[PDB]
Amino acid sequence: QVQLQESGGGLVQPGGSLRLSCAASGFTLDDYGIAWFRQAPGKEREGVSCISTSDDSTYYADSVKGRFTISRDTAKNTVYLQMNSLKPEDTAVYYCAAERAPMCYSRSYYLVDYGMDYWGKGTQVTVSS
Amino acid sequence: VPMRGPEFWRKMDGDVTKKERNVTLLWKPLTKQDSLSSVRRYVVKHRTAHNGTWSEDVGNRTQLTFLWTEPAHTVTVLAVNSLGASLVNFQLTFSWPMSKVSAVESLSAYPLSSSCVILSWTLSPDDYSLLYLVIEWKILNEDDGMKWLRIPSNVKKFYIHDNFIPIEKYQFSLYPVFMEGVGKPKIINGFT
Ligand SMILES: *[C@@H]1O[C@H](CO)[C@@H](O)[C@H](O)[C@H]1NC(C)=O
Ligand SMILES: *[C@@H]1O[C@H](CO)[C@@H](O)[C@H](O)[C@H]1NC(C)=O
Repeated sequence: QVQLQESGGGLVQPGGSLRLSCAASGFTLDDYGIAWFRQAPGKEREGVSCISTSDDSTYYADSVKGRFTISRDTAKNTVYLQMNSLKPEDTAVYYCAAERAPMCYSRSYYLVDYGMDYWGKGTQVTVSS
Repeated sequence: VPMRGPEFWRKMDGDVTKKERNVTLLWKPLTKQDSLSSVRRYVVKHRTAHNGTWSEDVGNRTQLTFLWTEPAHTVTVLAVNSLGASLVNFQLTFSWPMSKVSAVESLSAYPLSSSCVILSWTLSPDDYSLLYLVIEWKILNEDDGMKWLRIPSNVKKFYIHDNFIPIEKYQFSLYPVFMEGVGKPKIINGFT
């Protein structure tokens, strides 16, 4: 049974940091790549960050570059999203999602909701004074 | 008149979380043997379902960058001289849904010598129509330095000749090119 599980969400003040975790089971990081998405109120699930299934290349949505960092622990089958200097506009449910390899391989790839094979249930991130 | 337009590939730039992308088409100059008479200009002809078709003259250049924003965007590169444009040309269609469609089942690369790598693969029993494949190769964990070659879909092996940097591991990305659009590649890393 394939399962992705997010954790680490919560309420933070603007400027603060949170670190999200995504534990995966039923598959390995060898066959699927795990990426992060977010869905703000009334919006669709938009790509936030991914890491290549071939090498350590990482890509980010323009609004979060430098502030956010994706990382993985292949031994634990877990991916992380470090989120720094959080802004109110970062408020959203954050999801981890898996896509059959290869994915996030170069600028010719598109991190898009319809390409994902499995999704986690999501974790709420609220950035408010 | 040029018999055939040049074979071509691409590189992209932009935020990978957004559909819009600056696409740079890439080709090599058509050799003396390739065209019989001198090619003077290249033309990039575009087609989308809602903008229709439009052509860009790029003169003697071997690349063209355009902003891709439409659900599907086909491009054709023509070779031109005083007698006319090449009648039969290669075409590439950019479609994000097609980029999620695979065709390469297994992929191997063997360093036969320091400048020659044999690529070998198997294809899945298709539904979309494969036109040909394109091999990309570059240094692992690097940004550019990409090289490419078009491979006929009728072969299951291909020899890549290159002045490889032996100390660097290379990343080989074999892309299937369907009629419907460029598909999902199969990627392997290996020394040369
Ligand atoms: C495309 O390139 C231009 C610069 O020529 C840049 O202003 C624009 O933001 C780029 N578009 C994307 C989607 O990267
Ligand atoms: C094509 O038309 C769409 C609207 O349907 C527009 O957004 C886009 O900018 C047009 N592209 C070009 C190259 O004019």
